[PDB]
Formats: sequence, C-alpha cells, structure tokens
Amino acid sequence: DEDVKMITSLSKDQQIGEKIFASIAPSIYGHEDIKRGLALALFGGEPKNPGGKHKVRGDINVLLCGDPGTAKSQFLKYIEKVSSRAIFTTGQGASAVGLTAYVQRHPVSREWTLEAGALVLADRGVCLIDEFDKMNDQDRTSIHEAMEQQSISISKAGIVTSLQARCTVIAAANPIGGRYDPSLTFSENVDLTEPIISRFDILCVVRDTVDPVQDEMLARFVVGSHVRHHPLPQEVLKKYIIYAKERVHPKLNQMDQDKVAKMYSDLRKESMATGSIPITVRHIESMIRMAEAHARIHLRDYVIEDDVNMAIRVMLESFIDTQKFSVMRSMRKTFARY
Amino acid sequence: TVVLDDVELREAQRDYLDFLDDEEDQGIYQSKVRELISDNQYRLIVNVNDLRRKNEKRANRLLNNAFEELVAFQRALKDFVASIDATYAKQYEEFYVGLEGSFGSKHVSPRTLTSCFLSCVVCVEGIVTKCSLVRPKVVRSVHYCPATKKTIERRYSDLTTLVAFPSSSVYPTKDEENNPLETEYGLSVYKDHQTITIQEMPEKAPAGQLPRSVDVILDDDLVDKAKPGDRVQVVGTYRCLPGKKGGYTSGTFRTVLIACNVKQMSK
Ligand SMILES: Nc1ncnc2c1ncn2[C@@H]1O[C@H](COP(=O)(O)OP(=O)(O)OP(=O)(O)O)[C@@H](O)[C@H]1O
Ligand SMILES: [Mg+2]
Repeated sequence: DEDVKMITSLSKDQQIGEKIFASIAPSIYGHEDIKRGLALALFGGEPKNPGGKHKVRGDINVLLCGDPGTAKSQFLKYIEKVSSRAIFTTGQGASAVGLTAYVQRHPVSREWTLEAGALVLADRGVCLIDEFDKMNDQDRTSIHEAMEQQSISISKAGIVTSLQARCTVIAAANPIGGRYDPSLTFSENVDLTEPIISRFDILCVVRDTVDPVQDEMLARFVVGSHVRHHPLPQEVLKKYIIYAKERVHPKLNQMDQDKVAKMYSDLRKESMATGSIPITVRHIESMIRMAEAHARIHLRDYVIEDDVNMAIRVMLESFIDTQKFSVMRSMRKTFARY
Repeated sequence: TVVLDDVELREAQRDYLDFLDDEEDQGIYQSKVRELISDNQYRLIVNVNDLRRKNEKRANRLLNNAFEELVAFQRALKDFVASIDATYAKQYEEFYVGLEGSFGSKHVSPRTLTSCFLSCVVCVEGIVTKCSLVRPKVVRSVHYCPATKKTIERRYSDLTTLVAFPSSSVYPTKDEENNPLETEYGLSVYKDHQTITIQEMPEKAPAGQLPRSVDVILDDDLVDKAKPGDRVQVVGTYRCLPGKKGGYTSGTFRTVLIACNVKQMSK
C-alpha cells in the first residue's frame, strides 16, 4: 500500500537503473559489470512456450569465472541474502543441501524423506553454486538436467517422477591453475563441459591485474570494513524486486526487430572471421530475455530501445570478453559502437 | 462328533469318483491313476480344463472353494485307487491331488494376488527367492512305556490354516501314572516341510517398483522341486494363517500359498 506508493515514485525517479545497479552488494568495490549482470539475473526474464511445445526458459543465468581473490563467494552470499527463494550450495559436498535428489531416512526426523535437490528447493528462485568447476560426476549430470529441462527425474528406490525445478543458476568457478588465461578461450579456461556452459547467458570473466588505483581503493575498502567492524536501502530494493516480479510482464512488440537481425548478421560475419566461439540464435534469445528483464527493472511493461541498448551492451560485452584475446580485441574495435 | 449326512460332501465325492473313473471316456485319468500306481506315486495331477469340460459347476466350486473340495477330491482318489488296488492303497495313507491347466482369472502373479482369492485355488507365476531347509513335521508319534511295555501312538493333523488348539499339538512325555516314555522315532511317521518365497518375475513387474512376494508352503514329494532362482509356477491354495492365541487382534491376517503342485519352465 504505502510500499507500492513509494516504489512507484522510485520507479519514476528517472535513474532507478543505475540506482539498483549500485545498490546490488554495497559491501563490495568494483565489478560494475557483475553488478549489472546480477541485477538482470535477479529480475529474470519472462517464460514463454508456443502452445505447450517450445518451452524457452525465462531465467537469466550468470557465470562468474576468474582467479581467486575477486569476491565471487561474497557476491553469491549477497545474492542469497537479497533474493527470496535463494538457496546456497557448493560442488564439493560441504553444504547441507546437495544437488542430486535422493530418498533416505532423515537423521533428525527419522522419517523416510525424499530429500529433493538444491535445484528443486530453488523451485522459483535462485540456486547459488560455488566452485562450479569442482563438482562431481553426478553433480554435473544433475545440474545439466536442471539447466536443460528444469525437471529433475528420480528413479531410485520405488519412486518414478519427473518433478520440476525452475531455478535461476548463479554459479562461480576458477580456471585451470588459478590464473585466468586470456591467450586461450573461455571454454578451455574454465574446465566445464561446453554443453554445461552453453546453458548460460552472462559470462562474467573477472580477470585480476595489478593496477595502482584499483589496488589502493580495494585495500582502502577492506581496511574500511575492518575499522567499521572492529542508491536504495536493502529492504526497499527487496520490495521493489518483489513488486516487479509479481505483476510486471513486459512484451516485445515495440523492439527494432530488423536492427537486431542486421546486427546479428554483422556478429556472425565477425564470428566466422575466425574459427573461435561463434554467435548463434541462443544469443538472440538471451538478449531478448535481458531486454525483458530491463523492462521489468523499470516497470515499463513494454521494451524500449534504451532497454534493448542495455541488453545489447551486457550481452556483447560478455561475449567479447569470452572470446580469446585476438578475437576479443578485433570484435571490440569492430562493434565498439554499442 | 461325526458327520452322518452331508449333501455337499457326498455329492462331491460322487462327482469326483465319476470324473476320475474316466475309463468309458478316453481313459485319461484311468491311465494317470495306473501310471502313478505303477510309478509308486500318490500325488495325482488333474487338468482343471478337463474338469471344466466334464462337470463345469464342480470346477467353479473347486476354484472358489479350495480346502473343502480338495479334501473331498483326495478322499475320492483314496477310494478310487482303493478300488483299482488294495495293498497299495493300504500302504499309502492319504492320496493328494494337484491342479493344473488354465485358471482364467486365478492365473495371477504375486502383484495381482489380492485378498479376493482367499481360500481359493490360485496359479501364481514368478521366480523363487527363498528355499528353507527341509524339515520333518511329526504326524504320527509312537511311544513305548519302559515300565509297562505297552506302545501308544498319538496322532496329528494338517492344522496349517484351520483352528488349532493346544490339545491337538501336545506331544507325550509322561505316562498316565508318571512313568516317562521313550519315543520310537522309526516306528513313527513324518512329513518333510519346506517354505519358499515366490516373487513377481523381475521383467514382468512394472518398472521402478519394489516387487511383490508371496510365501509358499511345501510338504511331502514337493520339497526339493524348486531351488532359488527358479522360474517356477506354483498352483496352490491362498489362505490365512491364524496368529496364535490372542486376547487382542489387529485383524491383520498374514497369508501363505499351500502349494498343491509345483512346475518349472516348460522348456
Ligand atoms: N572487489 C572487492 N571488493 C571488496 N572486497 C573484496 C573484493 N574482492 C575480494 N574482496 C575481499 O576478498 C576477501 C576474500 O575473498 P572471498 O572470500 O570473497 O573470495 P573470492 O574472491 O570470492 O574467492 P573464490 O572465487 O576463490 O571462492 C573477502 O573478505 C572480500 O572482502
Ligand atoms: Mg569461495
């Protein structure tokens, strides 16, 4: 009531975009690319299914890959804090919630529980994997299924079901060896199977380089946390997210359906220019989802070309950074207009 | 008490003796009774399809009521083999029947076997899973008094699925004047006893389902007929076991299959 009254004014405040982008995780310095990707992730797209036969997910999946010392874990802890229906898990097996559903007698209750996986428990929210590259074989198969169909199928004891897990995945990973390799592509930097990587939308490659100003500000921020522990506030952001997610269902009638097609012809030209990781219509669908998510960010109810511009920025930035060093620079200086 | 008249039992034995005669009509069971006589066997096997062909109403009575009709059948067989032979029928004290053929609604698996077929003759498919060590159950126990030099013989009966009181199953250990007895094991009679556990055949069970199993009881000339992992098909009587002396009953009646015949795969 007063909540809707106040957040309508905030939505009309004319800078709600950058405001929420900076509001995401105020306990962290830098990484505005991650901030924007995580805003789009928190809001998520809109599911669609022609008839009941062409299910395309409406979840913005973001993968945070890079060497240690970059607050990926802190980011995912914040996302667990801020998102409702937000569960937190790890590929090792240390977390109290696993990734593969099983049936067993629970220790405490002593009852024959069907412990559904973390993916199922994330049924209509966010599942936050950490150390994605170190997951085991069955964890790999389980997350593959939950990404592809959103339908985890148990067949173990006497149970035969294909119950549903429509969660947005927010992962974290480390490359081979613990220093990122710009010389090589993402697919062999990260050590995850390409079918698993293919089901992601934003690929935040968090490199780590020695920079005077960035190092000084990072160190000042950490010691700031220490001395103090010797935009929007969080509650308002949560309410805005909830209100947007409840009712706003943007639609893409008003979107430059010919500019995007021409631009994808341009991108496919630049991608066939090498043999590297190319562009495909999955990227079109991911960009559509990102545009719908920005529409839900502003509560516009209809995509505007500012929203499509921001979706183009995030997707092309992530794809260029995912491309190897030479092709990264080539595509950057080609498509620098966006 | 002793029954003097019983329309059901008398007509049952009459119809059975008529059916098992069979000499005037193709000699099927004349040949079978002569075969088991010559081969020194006493468990006849009877084609229920032929029984339906001859006396269909008798067949329905047999299927829908097992113990009574089977007791009538085995006694009719006793009289029939008594007619065809004297010393043989005297030697063997009770002549069993087993059933065989097609059992339309009653040819089931351990899954489809519900309580609807209680006290009836089922024909259960499925593998074997357990085979108990074969054991003799005492059926006619002879004792000798060392002091008195007189010999007695207590008797017993197949109270497997009927009412059973302690008097029947007492076994003597003292004489009427406190003169302890000595049992004569060799002079006694015995009946081997085994218990197997049929399970629904692993392919035929619906997938992802814990299988359904039914216990089976076996006696003389049926014990070592099927080892574990046998693709058996047991024809028998499905019944209830009485939970012994209560004072409080949950009404949960455990069930068994008293096997009247055992067969392997026909290959
Ligand atoms: N950009 C940053 N701004 C502020 N603090 C940071 C930043 N990057 C790292 N830190 C600090 O790094 C410390 C240790 O990092 P943290 O535990 O989050 O690991 P991580 O970089 O997410 O590691 P990994 O990806 O290997 O799990 C945390 O206290 C966090 O405060
Ligand atoms: Mg960590």
